[PDB]
Amino acid sequence: GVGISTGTFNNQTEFKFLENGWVYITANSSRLVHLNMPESENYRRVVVNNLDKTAVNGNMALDDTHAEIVTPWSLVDANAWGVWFNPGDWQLIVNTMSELHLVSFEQEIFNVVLKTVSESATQPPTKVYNNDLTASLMVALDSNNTMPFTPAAMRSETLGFYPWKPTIPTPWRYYFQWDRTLIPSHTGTSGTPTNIYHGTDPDDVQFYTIENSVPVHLLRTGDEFATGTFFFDCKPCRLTHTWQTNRALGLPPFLNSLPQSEGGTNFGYIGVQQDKRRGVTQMGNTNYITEATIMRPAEVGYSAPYYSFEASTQGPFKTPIAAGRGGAQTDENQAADGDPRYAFGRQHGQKTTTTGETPERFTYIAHQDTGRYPEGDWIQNINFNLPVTDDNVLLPTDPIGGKTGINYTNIFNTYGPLTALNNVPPVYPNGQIWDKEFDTDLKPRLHVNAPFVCQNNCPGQLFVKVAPNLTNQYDPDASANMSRIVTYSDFWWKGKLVFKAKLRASHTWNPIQQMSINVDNQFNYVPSNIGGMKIVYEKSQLAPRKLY
Amino acid sequence: PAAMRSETLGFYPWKPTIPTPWRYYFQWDRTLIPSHTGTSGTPTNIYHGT
Amino acid sequence: EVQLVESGGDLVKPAGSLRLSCVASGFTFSSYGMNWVRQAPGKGLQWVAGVNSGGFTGYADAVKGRFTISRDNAKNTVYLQMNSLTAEDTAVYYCAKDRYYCTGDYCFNLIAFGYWGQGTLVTVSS
Amino acid sequence: SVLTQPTSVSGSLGQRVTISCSGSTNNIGIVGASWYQQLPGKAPKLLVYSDGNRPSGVPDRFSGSNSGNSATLTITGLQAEDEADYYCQSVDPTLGVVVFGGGTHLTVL
Repeated sequence: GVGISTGTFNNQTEFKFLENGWVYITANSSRLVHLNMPESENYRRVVVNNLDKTAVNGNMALDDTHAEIVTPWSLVDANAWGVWFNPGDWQLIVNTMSELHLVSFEQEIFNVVLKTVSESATQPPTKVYNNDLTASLMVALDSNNTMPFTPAAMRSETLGFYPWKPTIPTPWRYYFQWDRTLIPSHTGTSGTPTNIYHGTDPDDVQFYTIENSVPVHLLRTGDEFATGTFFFDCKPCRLTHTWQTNRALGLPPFLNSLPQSEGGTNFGYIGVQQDKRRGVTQMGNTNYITEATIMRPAEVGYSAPYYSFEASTQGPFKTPIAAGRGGAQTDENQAADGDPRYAFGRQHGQKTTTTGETPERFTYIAHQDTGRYPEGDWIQNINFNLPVTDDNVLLPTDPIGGKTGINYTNIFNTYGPLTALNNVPPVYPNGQIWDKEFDTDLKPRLHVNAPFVCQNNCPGQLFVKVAPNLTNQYDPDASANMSRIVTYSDFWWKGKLVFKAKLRASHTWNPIQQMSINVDNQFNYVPSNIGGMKIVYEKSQLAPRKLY
Repeated sequence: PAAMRSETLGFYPWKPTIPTPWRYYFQWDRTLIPSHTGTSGTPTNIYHGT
Repeated sequence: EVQLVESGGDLVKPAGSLRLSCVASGFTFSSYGMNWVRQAPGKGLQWVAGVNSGGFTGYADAVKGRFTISRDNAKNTVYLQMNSLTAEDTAVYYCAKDRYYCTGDYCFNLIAFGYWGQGTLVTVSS
Repeated sequence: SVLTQPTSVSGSLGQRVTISCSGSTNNIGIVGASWYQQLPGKAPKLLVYSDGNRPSGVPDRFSGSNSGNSATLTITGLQAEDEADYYCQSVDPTLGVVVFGGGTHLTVL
């Protein structure tokens, strides 16, 4: 009824410990969601074309051209680690767990409140808020996954991360097909390159409507909506990282000399002349058996063209890479292609007392050593005469195509049947949790945005919309906008996310890396004297595991 | 596996053999910028640590 | 090779109306826009109007309130309708094709005529 | 919006010729000019695109460039084939209006 509650607030985390070292992590998240009525009740096909920014030669990477359908519906997205776990929960998980499974997900909407706003004619403005007990909130769950998948973590538009702060749903939109061409250039290119928006291919048009595709529930103040429990079918996610590159695979060489006194410069020596050694190499025209030249089982990682931009029907885009840079852990300034950079607002980690439109940003440097250090690569002639001469070697300091700033490693790909690589680590709190698999016939081996990828399906998207609240002057044949009472809704959202994790075992004599509080990061986890909060980022794959 | 270093057991049933002293890799950081005969200066060649 | 042929020239009174037509061939007609550019005697070229695949049109400020242009992709034909003609409209009108593929509402951001017809004469006088 | 061209330009056989077209940030500063050739009484012919490319069969003699709000057409190795009239064409994206220049007559000496 009007005065009866339809649900309970729960933002607790439960750790039920099953048999055989497994734990059943249940994460409950409850939010107060504020929803305003849409700016228009209509679907808009809008086209963006920043020809002013791209008309500057050399700015082709700043292209924003696209077409999208703008919908009156809003999306309630909880696909971010911060919606479920606070820093203590994350510390427990990443310090005590070895692997993580995604089990089930359910959500519900309860305690719906719809209000109206009326402004007086008094010369000094004043306005009052009234309940509309008969107003309804439209709710649609796309359980069949008919609508385009639009995960909000990409735009930092999921639900907030604080149980005690109200949150909002992101207005919903999806990409409408367009054709675009942009010929790249540089500062000093003669003429204006081709920079044209071509229009839309009729064979690719897809105008989706929530009304025509999803059942819609009308909720009054006494109604509730529950989705039911969806069960995932994803692969396990590892909370451990690999440090072994190809140089650390297999039996090391026997040291026929070992140091007799401890010290930095007291090295051990193999003691066998290099071309007189025993072992296996994949180089049939040399007798040198060295650490660089000895055969290894396979490859760990792969070189890829970095900051390579590829063009298709819709315009340029960056070629994605599955691993981060080498040497970035030692020097953060060297973090580059492959190290994901997140920008976010005050709902999602930025100090809440800060003023200004500038977001908080961090580049996520992962602990796994699967990257490449391109400054250390080189090609050389098949003859393999050592020491190598200038004409028989290609170094990263060597111009490709006549350019002093482009070398061979920029256009270099070594992905092959021998490549081994890991899935992307989880990123707390701004990282996406699960992603839908592409509907291509042949599927990618991994996703760069989520550690969990859904094979068959995973949960439909939850859309909300304040139902139209018309005045007495409505005329559907009028060309002007709809006359509506200023109406908005506040409703409570509760979700349950279930994980299954495996407790870790100490395999080594030494202790491992763990997340801890210290004097430096002490005040990143508590409120300020004026109530400000922040959620800094945390690394996930702390513990090391042996690759081979 | 000792086959990589040619350190498995012997191949002759009538010849006594030996086992291989056991060792395994320990993490290290190392950078080595490539060069060629005629490169100027000393290219960076440093063992960073662990 | 691309080829265009125009028609419809005539002499009309200083306040009459007239209609012109071009026929095209040799290319994907629906993918490229078609334009009407005129040249007064002894003067330079002047743009009149253009129409794209979906029927969207653009008119110069000199004819925006008077003229009309249309297509028929099933017939590879483009028409121009002129109303309330004045003496200044006297010129030879040339029918041309765009180099760039544009179809819908958001054209006229990049235009470059790559093939041309033969032209037809329009004379406005008593 | 209208483009500006010089009335005439003169060059001698074998020399270099330059024709200049001036516009604004609204027309030429975003979409560069495209150059056309018109023999007396004949239909125009495109010579250089806005990006410096030429239609198939146009000699490399013809070239173009864009700087700020002005564009130029350069004819190298002037031959007797080049005695004609030339026009600069650009489109205004703000208004959606195609703009031609006033035209320039080329004299070969």
